[PDB]
Amino acid sequence: AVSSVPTKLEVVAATPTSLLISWDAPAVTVDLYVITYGETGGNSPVQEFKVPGSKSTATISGLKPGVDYTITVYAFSSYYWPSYKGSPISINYRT
Amino acid sequence: LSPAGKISLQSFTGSSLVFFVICMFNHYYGITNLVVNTLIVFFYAVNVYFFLKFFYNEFAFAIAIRAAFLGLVLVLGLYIKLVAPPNIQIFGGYMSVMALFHYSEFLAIAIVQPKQVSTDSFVINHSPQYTIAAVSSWVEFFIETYFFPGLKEIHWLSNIGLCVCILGEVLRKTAILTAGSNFNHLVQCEKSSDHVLVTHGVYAWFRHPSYVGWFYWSIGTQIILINPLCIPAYTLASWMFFKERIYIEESMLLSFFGQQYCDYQQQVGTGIPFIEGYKI
Ligand SMILES: Nc1ncnc2c1ncn2[C@@H]1O[C@H](CSCC[C@H](N)C(=O)O)[C@@H](O)[C@H]1O
Ligand SMILES: CCCCCCCC/C=C\CCCCCCCCOC(=O)[C@H](O)CO
Ligand SMILES: CCCCCCCCCCC
Ligand SMILES: CCCCCCCCCCC
Ligand SMILES: CCCCCCCCCCC
Ligand SMILES: CCCCCCCCCC
Ligand SMILES: CCCCCCCCCC
Repeated sequence: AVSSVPTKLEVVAATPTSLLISWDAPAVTVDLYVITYGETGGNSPVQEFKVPGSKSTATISGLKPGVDYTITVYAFSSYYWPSYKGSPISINYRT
Repeated sequence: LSPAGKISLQSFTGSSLVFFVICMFNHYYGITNLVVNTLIVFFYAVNVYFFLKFFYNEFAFAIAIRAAFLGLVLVLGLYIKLVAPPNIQIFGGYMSVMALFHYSEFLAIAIVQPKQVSTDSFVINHSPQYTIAAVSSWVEFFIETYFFPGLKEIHWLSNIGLCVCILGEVLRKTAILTAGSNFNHLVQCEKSSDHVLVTHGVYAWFRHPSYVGWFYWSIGTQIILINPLCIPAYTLASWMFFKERIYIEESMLLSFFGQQYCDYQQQVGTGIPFIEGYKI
């Protein structure tokens, strides 16, 4: 994981209503992540939750079957000085 | 204290004592040439690197060599402050302030939180943009000291920078001691089963006293240097980083302690001007 931001974001395992996502943690120390997921081009604002900076996976539930989704991972780290929020990585996946 | 804490303390003071003797010798014998002093220090810097690698394993050496390096910078800073031309003496005090900040930061964590003490506890970046900012303050000083030596000879201004740095340092370390194991160099998004809310001591003055101390300390370093370009740049960069950091940090604190932190936000401010936190 040579990069300074999260990479290799991917759905590992999926069910019609839930996802198991994973990404390569950057080479830098991360305090926490913010995961966002929403219906690609939906009217509702996306959802959000936090995962510790020591983990590289997460689970998302309550999804509609057969819908396009966009997921985004935000890493928070002092490496991003003078910013604390890092550059995002996004993927798309249909349930 | 903790084993890793004792390693850093032995190496820091031992290295400080070694080069204190070297500089004392070089001063009393009129050894003045900058490159001769450089090579004498470099010669013994190699010796401490290899004596430490022999007496320590990988984990301990990584801690010991950084502590020894910071002791090197401390003594060299005081050495420069005392003997260098008035055009340059300012930079010596800046070097020493920097070395004490990073080492005492490690020692504070070792005292307060021995479980997760690492080379990261020296809080050294090791971030391209941050490193550029640091180097850019070195080039400004020496370019400005070459063209405008009188600028760096205004010692009373630089000593004001010394004062805020000492004050910011005292504020910072007191906060770490007051927070105990509730302090962490890394913002926490999950509540530990032992994490409690701290509202006493300096936490009764400010909600983020360690960031207040860090904020003014960082500005102080550039007042020491009398760098008219870096002072505002450091102030703004420092300010926006703690605004972002505090904002996310207090959102996690509200989920940790709920109304207890909400009441704490109404009674105490953040401590940095124009930063409100996760609140209207
Ligand atoms: N008032 C408080 N009481 C207990 N823990 C706090 C706290 N304020 C922040 N923290 C925790 O301390 C960690 C960062 S250390 C910095 C602490 C504080 N922001 C200060 O500047 O003094 C974070 O994980 C956060 O959850
Ligand atoms: C050497 C580096 C600088 C060190 C700075 C030392 C810190 C100085 C600041 C505060 C000291 C607090 C002592 C008084 C507490 C009284 C609180 C409550 O006060 C009261 O309620 C009484 O009525 C006051 O009289
Ligand atoms: C010169 C600073 C030495 C600091 C030693 C602190 C030891 C703390 C022990 C806590 C039981
Ligand atoms: C703490 C470092 C001491 C280096 C020797 C400086 C001696 C110069 C004294 C001039 C007043
Ligand atoms: C006098 C030389 C100017 C180069 C230094 C500019 C400092 C700007 C600060 C940007 C981090
Ligand atoms: C060749 C023209 C040299 C002019 C020197 C001006 C120095 C400004 C330093 C910022
Ligand atoms: C350095 C203390 C100056 C007061 C700033 C407090 C701002 C807190 C607003 C929440």
